Amino acid sequence: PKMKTKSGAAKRFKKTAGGLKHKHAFKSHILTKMTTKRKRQLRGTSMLNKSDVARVERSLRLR
Amino acid sequence: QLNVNGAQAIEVSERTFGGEFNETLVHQAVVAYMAGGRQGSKAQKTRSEVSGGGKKPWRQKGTGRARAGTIRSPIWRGGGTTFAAKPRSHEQKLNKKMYRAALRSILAELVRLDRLVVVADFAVDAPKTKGLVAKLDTLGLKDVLIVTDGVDENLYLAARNLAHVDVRDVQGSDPVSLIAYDKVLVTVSAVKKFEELLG
Amino acid sequence: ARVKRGVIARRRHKKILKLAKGYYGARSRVFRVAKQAVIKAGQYAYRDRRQRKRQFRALWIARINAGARQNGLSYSRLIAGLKKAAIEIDRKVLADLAVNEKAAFTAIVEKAKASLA
Amino acid sequence: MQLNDLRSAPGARREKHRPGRGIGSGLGKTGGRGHKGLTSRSGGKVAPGFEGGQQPLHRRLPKFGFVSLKAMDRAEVRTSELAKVEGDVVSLQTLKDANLINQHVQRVKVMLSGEVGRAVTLKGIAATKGARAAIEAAGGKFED
RNA sequence: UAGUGGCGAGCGAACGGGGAUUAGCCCUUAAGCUUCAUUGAUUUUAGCGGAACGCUCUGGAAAGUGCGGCCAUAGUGGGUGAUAGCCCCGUACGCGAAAGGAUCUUUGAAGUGAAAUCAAGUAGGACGGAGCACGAGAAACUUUGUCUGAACAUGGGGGGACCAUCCUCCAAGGCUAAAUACUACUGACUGACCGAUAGUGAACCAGUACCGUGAGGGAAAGGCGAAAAGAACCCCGGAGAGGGGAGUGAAAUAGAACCUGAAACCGUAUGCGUACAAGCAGUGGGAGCCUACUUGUUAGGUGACUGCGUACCUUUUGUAUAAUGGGUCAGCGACUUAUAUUCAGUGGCAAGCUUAACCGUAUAGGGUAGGCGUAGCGAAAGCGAGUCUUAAUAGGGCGUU
RNA sequence: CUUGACUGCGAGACAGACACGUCGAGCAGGUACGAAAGUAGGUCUUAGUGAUCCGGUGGUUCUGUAUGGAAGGGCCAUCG
Repeated sequence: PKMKTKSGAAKRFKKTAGGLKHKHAFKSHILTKMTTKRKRQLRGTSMLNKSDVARVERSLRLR
Repeated sequence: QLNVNGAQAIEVSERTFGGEFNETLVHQAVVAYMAGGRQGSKAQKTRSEVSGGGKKPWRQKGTGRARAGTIRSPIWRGGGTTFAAKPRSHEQKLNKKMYRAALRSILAELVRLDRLVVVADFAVDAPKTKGLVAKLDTLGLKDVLIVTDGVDENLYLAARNLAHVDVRDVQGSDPVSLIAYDKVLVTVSAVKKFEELLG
Repeated sequence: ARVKRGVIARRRHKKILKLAKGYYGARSRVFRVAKQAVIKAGQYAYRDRRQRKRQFRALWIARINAGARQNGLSYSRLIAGLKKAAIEIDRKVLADLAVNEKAAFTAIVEKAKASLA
Repeated sequence: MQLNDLRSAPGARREKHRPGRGIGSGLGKTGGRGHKGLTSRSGGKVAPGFEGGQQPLHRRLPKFGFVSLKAMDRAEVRTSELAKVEGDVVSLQTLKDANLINQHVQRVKVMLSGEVGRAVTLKGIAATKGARAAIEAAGGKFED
């Protein structure tokens, strides 16, 4: 170990064999305002977009 | 398979002797051997390490002179080397399978080019160079590598002054020194030990 | 492995300063002015390989014009015969015949007064 | 073979083009860096994650999960490599004698990912449902 | 990695493994260590012996050429008039110490260890800090500036708030070698290190000269030749400086400021051009003249006359730009190295592959701790070619020969 | 009537640098209603908004540093 991952990025992006999975934003502290359809479709664990993979796995030290 | 001076064959393996020559592999094992015998003992001084040059040589403006920050800048003739050396190592990693496969590719070409000469046993009695010159001349033989199963003491004391021969054991044989000498003498005990290691 | 570069730099200055031989002043004797002067002389030498083919093409035409008006015909009337007749003879040797073999150039300008087009 | 006659295959070694050696080398004057701005300066590096100043992904998406400390000593074997033990007993220690399982592992569950082959006895080792069937098919047995 | 962190930048364990080293003794008195005195032993402070080549050629000089030998536990050492295993000093390899030093070892001696008797203003606690990877945080554990304050083996501490039950230990007395860190100073060997603007600031009378009140800063400067054989004598000159000879040497345009002796810069000689012609100084065309040669339709020099022609770098939308930089020459001067990692090429092995420290009669071989691969999904327990969700095996995401 | 201003989702699109955003059935939990075909996952449409990190609250099957628990953490819901 002579290369330090961001500890703050490993909290966000867990790595699977399908990619780097993350949770969604807009799911905190203002939730009666939005509809139930917009709280339902952000509740899972999505995947990381192709333009985002290179910036994240330089932070998570994998490039 | 292999033939000897003393009227016999050995029936060595097709594995260790008589395989196919890979020059990309033998080049890598020779560059690896020739670099691990390099000692990286040199150093030059950086601009921090050259003696002096603490203060600025003049004020930043007004003097009509180019910007300087120390007498010991790498542009200045007193200054440090810009990428000054430190003692580093030139050792590199061969795989253990990759050294062995490169030796196994060299021995195959020593057979194929008639540069390998097998004798039944090779022992001198006296610790004397003249006694070993006189025995290599019975084989029509100079600039030789002698590879025995274990180097005995008289065979080492002879031929360690002699100008163009070496006496190695099988463990101590190496890719460069059996591609450098114009002949290699292995005994029949050596081709057994070469097949314990490589086959 | 340190390498000193005084033998390669002096042979590289001496090539560029041999190509500068014959130039006025510091253009032939100091390197910073001779390097620029040899570069410029080979830009001009490139350019004027094209203009040489133009400057002779003008000089041929001007002598053919001058040697045709001796025989009562302009340049452009002499050349005009030959989309109708066909001598297929060029400006380079018609200028050489207008000067030297003046009677064989009179025989060509009467074949062009025979075309009438 | 001579030391004077060895070279590697074409494409094995490359020239290592050096930047900034004249304007014919292709990396003349600037060495692939272009013009002004930080990327051509020395130490001219943009930090990983930095997006010009907006909220980057590692601070804009929520943190989630905990890491289980219960699974640090957990490991999985599969039925392809159960025959690599010796002595017709697959124990926790015997899976460590062959290098199938690290030390500090003390909880092994074996899944089905191939063929068993030999009749092995799995003591003190959990198996899945499709792996217990493929071991008892090949004469295996289970106890603890 | 776990943790930790304006949960930012960052900081960073432990358990468990693989090794290096190998000892534990005591407070009812010990190992161990110091000082002497001795018992053998080993080193160190200097030395001694130390093999084998002649003829020939070129040359100023032979080690080089040519031929023929020899020695070798000594053959790629240093230098000798050019390149030497056999010329010289060495080297391999043996020997050697009046007298000291040092290490190790016998076996006594005085000491010390040593604080007294198994630990009380101590453990614990409250405030405020500091440390533990841990920013006081659920904060354990350790240290303590202030204030307090125990139990006594049918005790007491820890096991990361805390409580019970287990497990494991005995704090408040100590002493302990080796494995480990470093090298101003010695010595030997070594270098894909440097070779006088380099390498130490410093090859030379260098931390000098010089600069500063001072602390402090801090240079430049190597080379005759094999041997001084360093130029007797003569001549001009001011018993000059500096030359012209003669000698010396292989060579003096090796003459001491001395090997080579480049470039800028400054000269003399010769050939051609140039005093009615305007500007990046060249290039295309091109006469005449002058040298060598041989034929002429060449080679070198000069270039009258003429067409076209506003340097270079950098920076810019754009520069002849009256925008930047450069007086010129010669040296020097800017993508490196380490460790992690990703991709490509090229190889070895292949469902496996590879070792790290370390061991090693040492680039070998051993060492597979570990790392990655063979299985994923889930936050996780877990289940596994499958979870989540909901009362819903009902409906989609991820994976899968 | 008095709840479809539903719960689980969701084929497929539109927008789109990313984070966001917009449009959209059938089975059930189950529904108001209509006596029924059926309409209803808010409002004629497009503004009425705010990431993360820290806290707060209610669940939870998850974790729970020897063990049983708790503490703390995670997940889901929601507040500042």
